[PDB]
Amino acid sequence: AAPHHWLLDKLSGCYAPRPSAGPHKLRESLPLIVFLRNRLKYALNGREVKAILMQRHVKVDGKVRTDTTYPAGFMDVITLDATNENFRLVYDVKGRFAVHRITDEEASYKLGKVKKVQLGKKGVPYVVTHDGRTIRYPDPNIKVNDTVKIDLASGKITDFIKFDAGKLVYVTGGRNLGRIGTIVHKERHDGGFDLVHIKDSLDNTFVTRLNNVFVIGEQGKPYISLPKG
Amino acid sequence: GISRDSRHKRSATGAKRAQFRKKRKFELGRQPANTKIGAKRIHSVRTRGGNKKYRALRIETGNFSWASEGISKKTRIAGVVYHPSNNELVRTNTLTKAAIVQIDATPFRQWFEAHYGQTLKIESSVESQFSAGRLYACISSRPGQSGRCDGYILEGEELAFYLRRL
Amino acid sequence: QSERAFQKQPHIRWYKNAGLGFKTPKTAIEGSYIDKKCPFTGLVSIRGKILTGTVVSTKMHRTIVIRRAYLHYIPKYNRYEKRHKNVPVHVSPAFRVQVGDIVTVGQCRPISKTVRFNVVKVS
Amino acid sequence: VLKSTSANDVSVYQVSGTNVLEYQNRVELIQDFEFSEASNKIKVSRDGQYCMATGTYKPQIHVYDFANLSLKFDRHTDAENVDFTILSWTKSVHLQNDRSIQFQNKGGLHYTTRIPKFGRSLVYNKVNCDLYVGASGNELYRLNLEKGRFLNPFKLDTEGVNHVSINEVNGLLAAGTETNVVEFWDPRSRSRVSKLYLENNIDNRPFQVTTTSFRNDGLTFACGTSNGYSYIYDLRTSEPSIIKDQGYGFDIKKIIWLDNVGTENKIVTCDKRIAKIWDRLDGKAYASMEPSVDINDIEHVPGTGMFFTANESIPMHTYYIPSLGPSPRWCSFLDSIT
Amino acid sequence: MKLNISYPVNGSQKTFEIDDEHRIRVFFDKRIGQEVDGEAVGDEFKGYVFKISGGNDKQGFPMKQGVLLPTRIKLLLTRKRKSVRGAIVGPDLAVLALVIVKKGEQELEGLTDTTVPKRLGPKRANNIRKRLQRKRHQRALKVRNAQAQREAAAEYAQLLAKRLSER
Amino acid sequence: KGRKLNYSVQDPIANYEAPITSGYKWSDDQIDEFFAG
RNA sequence: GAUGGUAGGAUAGUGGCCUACCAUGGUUUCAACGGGUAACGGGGAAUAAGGGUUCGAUUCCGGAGAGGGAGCCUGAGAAACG
RNA sequence: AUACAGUGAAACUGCGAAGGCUCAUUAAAUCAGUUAUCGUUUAUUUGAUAGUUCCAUGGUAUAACUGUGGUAA
Repeated sequence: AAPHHWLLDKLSGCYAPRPSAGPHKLRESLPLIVFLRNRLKYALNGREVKAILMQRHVKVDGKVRTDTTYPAGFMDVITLDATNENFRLVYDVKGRFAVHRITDEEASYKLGKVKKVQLGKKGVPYVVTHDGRTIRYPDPNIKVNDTVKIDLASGKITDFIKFDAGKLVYVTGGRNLGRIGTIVHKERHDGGFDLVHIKDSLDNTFVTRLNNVFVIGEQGKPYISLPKG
Repeated sequence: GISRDSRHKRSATGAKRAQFRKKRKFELGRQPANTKIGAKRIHSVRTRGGNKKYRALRIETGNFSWASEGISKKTRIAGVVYHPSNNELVRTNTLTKAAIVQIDATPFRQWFEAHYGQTLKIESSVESQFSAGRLYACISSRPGQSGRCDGYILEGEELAFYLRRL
Repeated sequence: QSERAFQKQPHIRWYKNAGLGFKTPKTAIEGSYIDKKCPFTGLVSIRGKILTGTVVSTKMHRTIVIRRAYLHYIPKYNRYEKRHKNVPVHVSPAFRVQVGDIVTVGQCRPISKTVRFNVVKVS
Repeated sequence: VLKSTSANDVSVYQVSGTNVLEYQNRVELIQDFEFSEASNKIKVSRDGQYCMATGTYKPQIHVYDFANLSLKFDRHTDAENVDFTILSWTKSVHLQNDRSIQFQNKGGLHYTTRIPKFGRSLVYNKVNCDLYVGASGNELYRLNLEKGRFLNPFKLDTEGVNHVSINEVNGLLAAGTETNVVEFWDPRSRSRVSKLYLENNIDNRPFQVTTTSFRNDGLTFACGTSNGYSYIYDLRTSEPSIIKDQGYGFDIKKIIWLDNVGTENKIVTCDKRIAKIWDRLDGKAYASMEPSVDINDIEHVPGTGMFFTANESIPMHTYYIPSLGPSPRWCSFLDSIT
Repeated sequence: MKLNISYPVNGSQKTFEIDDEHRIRVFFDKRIGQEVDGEAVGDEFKGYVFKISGGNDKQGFPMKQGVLLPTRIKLLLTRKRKSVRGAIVGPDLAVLALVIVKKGEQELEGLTDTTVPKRLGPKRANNIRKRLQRKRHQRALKVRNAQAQREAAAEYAQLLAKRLSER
Repeated sequence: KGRKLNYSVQDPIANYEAPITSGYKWSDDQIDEFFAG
C-alpha cells in the first residue's frame, strides 16, 4: 500500500501512513513518521515518534510543526535540535528520498521553483513555489521554472537563479526522476516533451517535461551541497 | 430542472443501450425561476458550502446605465417586447438577461437637467424618449444567479440595431 | 455581418493575443468580424496541447472536421494498420479551409458537446 | 371577532391576510398556508375537501385536507405551472409554462407528455374524456384520456387563445382569442358553429378576450377582456351584450358564477388587484374584496360563501361573506368567532 | 371535568373536580382566549372571570391556541404529523386550564388565601438595577497592529520601488 | 419538428379515465333546436 | 437534439445540459453501429516468492437497495445505512 | 470562605459511531494512467493578507427549576 519513494521495507505492517495535507502533494513527499521512525530510525513506533513530536525536536523549514503525517516534500531542511541535525533530503538516481546531511549555513536557506507570477490584487507582484511561499515583490524577470532562494528566517527571496540554456537542473518527475547533469541538449516544444536534456557517465540523452524539472545552480557551482558515493 | 450529463443523450456517433445510473447530487438542475415584476423578493438558496445564491423572482429597482457617460442609475421596469430565446417569454412578460425592457426615464431626465442645466447632441430617436419618458434598455445582470437587475440603456446604434428587428 | 439579435458584439474592435507561436491576422486584430470563440480576440484562453491534420468535411459553418492519420508501432500482427481520427472545430477569419489543407488546433474550453480545439494555423 | 372592511352596506372578512394579543388570540384556519413568496393558482375539488394550490418557486402541488385543516404533501414539480384541472379523487392533470403536461396520481407524476407549441389553458371533458388545451396560434389540441391518442387539432385564427372552456350541461367549446372573436366550437362535430365578435363603446386599443365561462343552465356565457370589462351573452339577440367597466381595469382573469348556492343571479369578476361581485340583469356591484396585494387568480368554494385567492404575497387570502352564505361544515365555527 | 385554575400574580394554582355538567356548559363552544364568568360555572365563586388557556382532553391530547374544529386533527408541529385536539372546548375534556384575572365574592383557601413566593433575585447588573484594563489593552494592541502592518506594507513597497528603479 | 407533435400512442393514459354514456343532460335534438341560430 | 450556430435558463462552473429560432448535418470497409460467455472470470489491479512456469498477492465483476416507486431536508463532501 | 469555591444521579454542551450485506449480468462508456480547468467547488494543511464620526457600557424573552395537571402510553 506504499509508494516507491519512501524506501519502505515490506516487513513493516499493513496500513501505510497517508500524509496529511500541507505544502507539497501526497505523491511527492514523505511524512515525519516514515522519516524518523523507519528510515533513519530515531524511533521504534508511532507512540514514541508522537512523544518526540510533543517534545518538539523537529524544526523543518525553521518552524517546529509538531505533526506525525506532515508532508516533507523536496529539500525541506529537517532540523533537529539535539546533536544539531541538519538534513536536506533530495532525490537519488533510482526514485527514492536520499536524505543528505548538511550544515547550518546551508540549512539557513532553501530554494524553490517558481510556478506562476501574478498581478493578483492592488498592483502587487507575486510568486509561489512548491511549498507555496507567497513572498512579496521579486524582479520583473522571474519567468516560470526559475529558482528563488528563500531566507528561512524571514521569508524573502535572497538570491535568484535564471532558467536558460546552460543551467544545472534537477528533474523530479516521470521516467527521469532524480537525475543530474543537465547538458546534452535543449529542446522547447510547444506543449509536451519540452525540456533541457541531461547527460550520463557516457553522456546519454533524456526527455522530460518543463514542470517536472527545476534548476539548482550552475555548471560546477551549485550552492547546495550534494551527497556522493 | 433535471440534469447536466451526456449519459441521457446521444453523442456524435449515435449510441444506444443507455440505462446508466441513478443520478447524482452534482447533476443538480434547479427549477427555472422566470423573474417577473412585483415586490422585491429574492430566494436565498444554498450550494457548494456557504455559496448562497440569490434567485430573484419579482425584482424592480433596475440599475440601468447611461451608455455615453456610464451612469448606472435606479429605475423601474415595464415589459419586454422582443426576446427570441423564447417568443412566449415576451408574451408572458418576464425579465431575464439580455432582454430589451422599457423604463420610465425620469431620473435620467433629472441627471441631464442637473449636470447640463437645460432640458430637451444626443440621437433623435432617443430624444423622443427623453421627451416622452419610456426608453429601451437591455438587462446585463443575472437575476436567476446574482439576484440583481442591472442593465445598459439603448443609445443610437444599439437602438436601431433592435428597432429594425422589432 | 449581423443576422441574429441580442447585440452581436465583442464582450470586453477588441483584440488580444494568446501568444505561443501563433499569429493573429490583421483582419482578426482590427476587423468587423466578431470573434466570439476564435481564440485570437475571443473569450477563450489557450492551454493544453496542439494537434495537426488534414480535413474531411467543412459542410456546416463553424464546424471544421479534421482528419488525423498517425504512425503507431503495432506489435500484434507486426504491420501498421493506418490511423484515422476526427474532431470538430470552430471557424477563424484566416482561411476558408477546403478539402486537403493540413491545419493545426489548440485545446481550449469545450464549446459544443464535442469541440475543444480551434484553428490557429493554416499552411 | 375578525375585523371587516367597509363596503356597500355589507360585510366581508379575510382570514390569512397580510396583517393576519393577536398571537394569543390567533384565528388561523389552515396551518401552513404560506408559499415561497407568491402563489400560482388555487382550486377546490368537487368533493367536500382536498383543495389544491400550485407553487411559486420550486413549484409544488400543495393538497390541503379540509377535514384536517393542514397540508398533506407538496410534490415539487419539474417546471413552473400556469394552468391545471382536477379529475376525480386523486388524479389531476397540469401543464407548465413550457409546453409540457404532467399527470399527478396518488403516487404522483404518472406521466409527462408535451404539446408542440407553448400552451396557455387546459380543460377536461366529462363526456368521452378528451382534454382540450389552448395554445399559441392555429392550434387548439386534444389529449383524449380514452386510448391516449391525439386528435386532429382545432384550426384557429392567427395569434391564438387565452382561455378555453366547455359548457357543462350541453358542451359548447369556448376559446377566447386575441382578435375579439370568441370562436365557439362544437365538442360533438369537431367543427366551428359561430365566430361571435365582441364590441364596446370606448375602444382604447384592440383588446384580447382572456376569460370565458358558462353555467349549469347552458344558455348564457360570461366573457372577459384584457381591459377590465366584463360581458354577458345569450343566444337571444347575440350581437349586443351587457358590459361592466371596472374602476381600475387592467386584465380580468377570473369570472365565475354563483349558480349553486342561494342569493342568485350573482357573478364574481376578478382582475389583477380587485375582485368584485355583482348581480345579473342590472349590473350593480353586490360587494368587493380589496386585498393588500395583487391577485394571480381566485376560486369560490361550492355550497357556501367563501373564496380562496392565489396572490403575489407569502400567504393566500380567504374571504368569507356572512350574507352570501354560511361557513362550511369543516369551518363550522367561523360563524362562532365572527 | 377537572378545572385547573391559576392566580398568576400571587402564584397559586389548583385543580377542582367539578361534576354536574350543566355547571360546565358555560364554557362550551368558547375557544381559547375568550373570557368567561363565574356566575354560570358556579354560585360560590361569583364575580369571577377566567381566561381559558387550553387543556388536555381524555387521551391526554393538548389543544393549541386558535385553530378550529373541536375534534382531534393531525397537524405538523415541532416537522411531523402530530395529533392535536382543536382549540374549542366541548364535552370531552379531561382537564381545562383557567387563569383567574379578578377575584370575585368568596375567598379561596387554595388560591387567594394561600400563595407561594418567587425563586431568586436577579444576577445581571442591569437586572439588579432595573473591564477598563481590557479597554486599555485592546486599544494599545490595535494601534500597535496598525503601526506594525501599515508601515511594513509600505516598507516592502519601497523595496519594490528600488527593484523598479534598478530594472 | 422532432419532438414537436409526436402522433404516437402512450402507455399510462390509454386507460387513465373512462367515458360516460348519457353524458350531456340535454338531448342532441335540444342542441339542434338550441343553436339552429 | 440527431449535427452545429445565436441567445437565455440552470450550473460549482465549460457544455444542445434544457428551451426559442435557424442550417441538414455527423460516424463508417483506415472497421460505424450491433452479437456472448470458462465479463463466480477478465483486464498489470498489484505483491512478488532462490525452480510452482498461465495454482502461486490483492483493488474492481455492472449499478443499485435499506419494504415499494415519488417529493423534500441537512452538510467542506450525500440525491445519507443514522 | 454569609454573592462562586470538592463528590456529583438527570438536563444543555464539545465530539463518538469516520464506512457494513444481498440482488439483476456493463466490452477502454465499468476501470487504470494521463492532458487541462485565467472551464470550477473546497472544511481542514501550509505561505501570505484591513484606514468615511454636527445639537465608564445597551433590551425583554425563554430554559433548567418550582408548582397544578391530563393520558393505557
